[PDB]
Amino acid sequence: MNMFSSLSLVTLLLLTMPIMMMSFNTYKPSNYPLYVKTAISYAFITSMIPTMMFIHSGQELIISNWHWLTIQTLKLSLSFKMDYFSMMFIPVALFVTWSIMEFSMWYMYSDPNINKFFKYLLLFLITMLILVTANNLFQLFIGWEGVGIMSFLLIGWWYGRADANTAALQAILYNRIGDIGFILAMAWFLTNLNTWDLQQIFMLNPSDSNMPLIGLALAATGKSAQFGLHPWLPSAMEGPTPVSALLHSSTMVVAGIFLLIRFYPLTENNKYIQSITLCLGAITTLFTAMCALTQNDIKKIIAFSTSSQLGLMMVTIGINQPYLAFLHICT
Amino acid sequence: MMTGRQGRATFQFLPDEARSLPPPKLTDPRLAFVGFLGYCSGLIDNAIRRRPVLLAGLHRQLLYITSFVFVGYYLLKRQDYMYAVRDHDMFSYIKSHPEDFPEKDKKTYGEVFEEFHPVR
Amino acid sequence: ARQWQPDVEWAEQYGGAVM
Amino acid sequence: VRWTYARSANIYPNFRPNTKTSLLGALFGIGPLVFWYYVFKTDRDRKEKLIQEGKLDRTFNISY
Amino acid sequence: MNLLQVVRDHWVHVLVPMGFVFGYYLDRKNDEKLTAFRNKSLLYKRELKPNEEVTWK
Amino acid sequence: MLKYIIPTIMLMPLTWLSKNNMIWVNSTAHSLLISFTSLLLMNQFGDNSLNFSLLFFSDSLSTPLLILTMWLLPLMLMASQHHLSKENLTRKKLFITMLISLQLFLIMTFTAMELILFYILFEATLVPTLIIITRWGNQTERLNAGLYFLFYTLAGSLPLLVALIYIQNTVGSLNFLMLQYWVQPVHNSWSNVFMWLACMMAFMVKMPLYGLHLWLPKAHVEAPIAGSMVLAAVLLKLGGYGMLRITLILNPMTDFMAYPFIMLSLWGMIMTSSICLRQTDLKSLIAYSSVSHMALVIVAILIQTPWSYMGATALMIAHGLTSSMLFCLANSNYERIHSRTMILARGLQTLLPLMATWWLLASLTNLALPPTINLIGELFVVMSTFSWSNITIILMGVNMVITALYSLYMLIMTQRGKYTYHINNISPSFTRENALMSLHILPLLLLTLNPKIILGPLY
Amino acid sequence: LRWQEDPEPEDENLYEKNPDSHGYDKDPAVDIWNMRVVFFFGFSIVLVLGSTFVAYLPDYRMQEWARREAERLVKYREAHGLPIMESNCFDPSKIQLPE
Amino acid sequence: DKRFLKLLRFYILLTGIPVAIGITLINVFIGEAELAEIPEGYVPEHWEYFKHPISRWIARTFF
Amino acid sequence: SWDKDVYPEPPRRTPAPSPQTSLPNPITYLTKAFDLLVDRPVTLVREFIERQHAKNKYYYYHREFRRVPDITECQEKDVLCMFEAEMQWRRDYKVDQEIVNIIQERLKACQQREGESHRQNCAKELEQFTQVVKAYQDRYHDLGAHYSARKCLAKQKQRMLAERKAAKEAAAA
Ligand SMILES: CCCCCCCCCCCCCCCCCC(=O)OC[C@H](COP(=O)(O)OCCN)OC(=O)CCCCCCCCCCCCCCCCC
Ligand SMILES: CCCCCCCCCCCCCCCCCC(=O)OC[C@H](COP(=O)(O)OCCN)OC(=O)CCCCCCCCCCCCCCCCC
Ligand SMILES: CCCCCCCCCCCCCCCCCC(=O)OC[C@H](COP(=O)(O)OCCN)OC(=O)CCCCCCCCCCCCCCCCC
Ligand SMILES: CCCCCCCCCCCCCCCCCC(=O)OC[C@H](COP(=O)(O)OCCN)OC(=O)CCCCCCCCCCCCCCCCC
Repeated sequence: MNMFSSLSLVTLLLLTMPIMMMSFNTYKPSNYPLYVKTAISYAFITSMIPTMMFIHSGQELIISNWHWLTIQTLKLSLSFKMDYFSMMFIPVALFVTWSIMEFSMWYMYSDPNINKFFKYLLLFLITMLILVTANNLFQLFIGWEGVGIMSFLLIGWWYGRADANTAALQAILYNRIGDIGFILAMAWFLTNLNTWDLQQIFMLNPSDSNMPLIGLALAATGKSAQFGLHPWLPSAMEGPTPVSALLHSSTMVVAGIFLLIRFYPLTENNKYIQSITLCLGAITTLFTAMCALTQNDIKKIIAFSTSSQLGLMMVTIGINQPYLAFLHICT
Repeated sequence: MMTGRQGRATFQFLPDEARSLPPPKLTDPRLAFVGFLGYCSGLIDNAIRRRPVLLAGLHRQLLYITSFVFVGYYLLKRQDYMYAVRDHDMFSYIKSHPEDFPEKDKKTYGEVFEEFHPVR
Repeated sequence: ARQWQPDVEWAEQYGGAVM
Repeated sequence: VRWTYARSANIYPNFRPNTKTSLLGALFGIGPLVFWYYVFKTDRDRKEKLIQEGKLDRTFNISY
Repeated sequence: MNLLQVVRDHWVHVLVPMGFVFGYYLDRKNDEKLTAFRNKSLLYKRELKPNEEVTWK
Repeated sequence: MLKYIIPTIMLMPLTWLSKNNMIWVNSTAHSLLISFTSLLLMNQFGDNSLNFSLLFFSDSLSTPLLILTMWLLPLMLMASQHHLSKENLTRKKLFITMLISLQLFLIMTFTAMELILFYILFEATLVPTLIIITRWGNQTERLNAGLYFLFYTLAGSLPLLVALIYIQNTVGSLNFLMLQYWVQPVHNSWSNVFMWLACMMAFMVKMPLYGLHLWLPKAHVEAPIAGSMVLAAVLLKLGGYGMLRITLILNPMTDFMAYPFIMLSLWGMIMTSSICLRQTDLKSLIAYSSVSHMALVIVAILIQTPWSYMGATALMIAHGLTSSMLFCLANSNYERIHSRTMILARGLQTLLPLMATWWLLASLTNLALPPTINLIGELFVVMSTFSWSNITIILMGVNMVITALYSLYMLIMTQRGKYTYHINNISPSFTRENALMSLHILPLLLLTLNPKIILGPLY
Repeated sequence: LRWQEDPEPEDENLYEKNPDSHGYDKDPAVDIWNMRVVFFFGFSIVLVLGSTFVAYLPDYRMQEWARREAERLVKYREAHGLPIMESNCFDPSKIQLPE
Repeated sequence: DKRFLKLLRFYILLTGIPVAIGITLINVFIGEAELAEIPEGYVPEHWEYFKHPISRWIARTFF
Repeated sequence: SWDKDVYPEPPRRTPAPSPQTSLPNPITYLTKAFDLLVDRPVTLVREFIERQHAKNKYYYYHREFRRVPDITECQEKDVLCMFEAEMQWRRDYKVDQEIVNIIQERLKACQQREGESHRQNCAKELEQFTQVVKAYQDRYHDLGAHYSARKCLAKQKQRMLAERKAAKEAAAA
């Protein structure tokens, strides 16, 4: 336990150190992209040790290390869930982020603000790891909105371009519409189950879960750009290509799917939500694949490919195969 | 209401019975405020006549403070006398009319019924 | 810019027999 | 300057109460308020009726 | 000049600090007028410690 | 409270007796020292409020409002001293005096034990506020703004005076502790309906309530920067503080008397949020943003749940720092281009990099990015309102979408795109301006670490 | 010319006469002191020491005490087969119902 | 902009670093109080109901 | 540290290693590296600190509140008695919030501990959570932001009247 928990946390703390050092304490400009890229590669290595331990024996644990706030009978504590989904996804996300940062060192070489670019990429990764390891819905919402705002800032990187600002605000618009569903689920869980913790939600296992699950489905629809709230994802190709590779193809856009996977103990007992997510994913995968057939911008084709693949992940949710949906996220 | 009090010595600033009351303390916060008003009047007098506000005519400023404090002291003595008389009249009347001011037989909350209005 | 203060046009509103 | 002035200060002086403005103001002003009053008043009266009859599930509802 | 002129430059800086001390002092004097229930509430009333004469001031 | 009242009063002789060139240094330094001592008000107990004397007390509701109030005075002195630089000495000192007197009335307002003492100081704040708007405002419209401000407030507050005196005659006391034990339920009669309205309309106008808010876009826009800071940060919260107190004696009538005001607020917040999307004046947009946020506080106070009361207290504090920061950010552009039009100066991120970071942080708190205390307050209100009626989540959800849109529209229009070619006097940001912005945002984000101290008595 | 009124003065650039200006005052010495008091009393004192003071507030509003008290009661009541909590807040023997 | 951030960092560290060192020294060489039953007939001071030495100093000095 | 009865946990059952592979186990060698490089120097520093604390040992106490008469025994409008009863009721109310939190913490620790078998093996914790939440809801739910002992008492009597009425017409049948 003592090694598992120590190393799982240091992975997260290690990524925050390049952020703190940009308080002009040890800061030197020229080496900064290499510094951030090196921290990612070490975070990948430290993340493999807890992953090996889970693979070996299935070890899982929850760390509720800091008590933040008690509201009468709702105790909110910073808590991390080191389980199947977070043990497998973290090394995969760090491995891919490692390559994209090395690629960015070449692609963005002539950008005068390359240090700010690497800071923003790192901030996205931190908020994504907060999202993946979150054990309560409030902490999840922190990561949920964190990636949204970093997405907004990276899409509108070239802020003199009117089209880039429009696309950046478009992503916020569609994602805030999805956030209404997220807020709905939090309100329902608090009112009906007196909790935002996943443990208590799964223990109480409500049978009348249509309303909270519909909220979570609406949240997924925006974050994973399913049909209805889909247009923002191809528009986000306004960003520099390293942004598209990381956020809007590999990691940020799977957060809607990931949210539904975390709540599979509720969706698996609800055939109505399975039917909704099945059809929603099916129309998304077909519609966006069809759009991809005629696009001439290479990034638009790959972007519509992502939407179509996300639709297939949502179909896997709808047929009650959450672990296959997670595997497709990783591959 | 108190114009025709039975023991009203008419047209007297401070009737003799007022001498049984404790005088206002010279450190009374109300008397200190009256002195402060006197000091403000002294500053205004300098200002309207375009003298240096803080320094000009310190003798005049002193008489502003003294006269306000002097008049304030007697007005507070009458003020305290008039409220003492009000209380004296009130308690005498209550004693003379016990049938109008009965001591209530007052119950505990365990016995009295209050409706509950849920906030939901 | 400098703080606006009443001009002759504003002030003449108060110079009539009635408001 | 003309554009910002026309979009604010100049509007009321050129406003006339008539059939068009009175109806639109009533429809856009009061309409939504009356509508939302009857949605919430109806929903809360139904919910209140169920709670008094013990027919609303509030098993774990202790935060409000 | 030293001391003088320095004092003339900077004597205003005692006003607010002395206001706080005086305000603090008057707050204590008001507490001495509200002692009707000192060591007499049902919750906290107790026997006085040998040397002690009041439970609070 | 005398340990705060007397030092505040001493700021006046300090200002008047200071060397001519040290009026800003002296008043700023000592007002910060007073703000530092206000942290001693954080001696709050789980059961009992901190009751100083017959006149004053502080509980978990008034304590954060007091700390915010005393914090704002040095910030306002910093924000004002540039645009008053050519004012003659005596008029500068009178301007500072109005700010000090406003602080004196406010800290006594928030700690008054007796509702009629609360009333007198609650109205007292009008006088210095009116003088600041009309004397030191910049445009012709400041005179009209002062009248709307004055007569909207008094139209409501004079009926409140009659109600309060009526309550004292019937209960025998207006002392707030006594009313907690002697409060009786309100029977449902026509006479009690108008008592309820008398006790609430004055506070509703100050929030402001949608429909009764027309004074705010005038007053908040025409005031000098210090006037706008205190008007939005603190004075709007007198209405919220007053409502949170007086609802104690209005149950159970609030159950049904709340409905018309909940509808005005829930629909009003969507209306005023939409207005922000088409505002052409940057200061006017920020002013309409306040109306939308305070609509949530009105709704939270009227549904009277422990969660809505914690959320309302957090929002009032969170909005105070955020709205004041936005006005200061908008003012810093105004001091350069001398116009409040939002489309006039564009692409300012290219010319003022660090100032564009303050704009971003101010915008993110305005749209309630978690885990900011802006979000914590808004979330708690949304949670409680969902329990009041599930359907409210639609109106709350739409408002959060619109709020994100106008918050980032303001950011994009002014900070991004291409700079305006002919505007060539955008000098670098002064140390004073940068310190002024960071003294807003730094305390705001620090409170995220220890939110309980701004969650009010229900925590 | 219509009335005698001064023309509007041109806006002064504090940096022009003082490239090291902090924006507080035209006098360079007063300008520096205004910066120092703001930064010292603002950041060094209020924000840093105030943050520390808030961090070490002695059990703000009794939350830690209540947790210790709840642990004590739960230990006692379970050790005696009593319910952890009762529906009645007040003993029914002290209450006299109507009718 | 660079000068401001330098000044901001200096003045936060001017007291920040001394406080962090003081807190560490207090935590190491004084530590926290140990919970104990109230000795029979003993009346603790109001500040003896708190754990951390800084907390009980605040309670004793100011509250 | 904490009392094991208040925050219970079942005995730990760890299977012994039983490899069937010649390959070395990387975790075993990482575990020994962790002990030498991390746990050992960290333990030494802690022991140094605990020696300093042992030189200066001082105590703090859990405050005890004497019981005072409650609101049911207070005469109407008698603020001095109502005040002491209301403060006691608020202290009890905060305590009851923490009791529910303790029971919730047990429930969540059980669900995580039992893994895929939690639905069966946490039945006791679920039952205790259900009972305490019902009792807490009976005491304090629906009082409103301006709650008090008086309103709590009014709510209890309304419930007692209903339970008394449902009995005379359940004993008549
Ligand atoms: C013996 C001769 C006969 C006359 C004697 C009468 C004396 C009493 C009358 C009142 C006069 C009080 C003393 C006034 C001192 C004024 C001296 C002065 O004007 O010098 C100015 C002095 C320093 O200013 P400086 O440094 O030179 O220049 C600064 C540029 N801004 O600035 C100062 O330091 C002045 C400080 C303010 C003045 C003191 C304020 C007194 C407040 C009185 C409150 C009244 C309360 C009454 C309560 C009584 C209740 C019993
Ligand atoms: C209980 C809940 C309360 C909440 C709801 C409050 C509703 C809002 C109340 C608004 C009050 C009226 C509007 C006040 C805004 C300021 C008025 C204004 O500025 O109008 C300007 C108008 C133009 O004329 P003027 O300014 O004189 O020309 C330039 C020379 N100065 O000036 C004029 O023509 C003269 C204006 C006179 C009106 C002055 C305000 C008095 C308001 C009280 C009305 C009294 C009614 C008494 C009638 C009783 C008999 C029926
Ligand atoms: C734009 C101007 C801005 C200024 C706005 C000023 C707002 C002032 C509002 C004053 C209205 C106060 C209500 C006075 C009517 C009398 C109230 C009353 O006593 O009726 C009781 C009854 C309660 O009904 P019930 O809940 O069934 O009883 C308990 C059993 N469950 O009654 C009920 O059925 C409760 C419902 C009463 C509320 C009706 C709501 C009407 C529809 C919403 C309108 C929104 C506001 C419209 C403002 C437009 C102004 C032009
Ligand atoms: C062997 C001991 C060596 C300790 C080295 C520490 C040096 C750095 C801290 C400097 C502050 C002075 C510390 C002096 C400690 C002397 C007191 C002591 O050692 O006894 C333990 C005592 C707690 O015991 P207690 O029972 O609560 O109090 C008894 C009352 N007579 O202790 C206390 O009461 C705590 C007193 C300190 C708490 C107040 C400090 C101010 C709060 C801010 C802390 C930030 C760090 C301070 C450094 C300056 C910051 C600018």
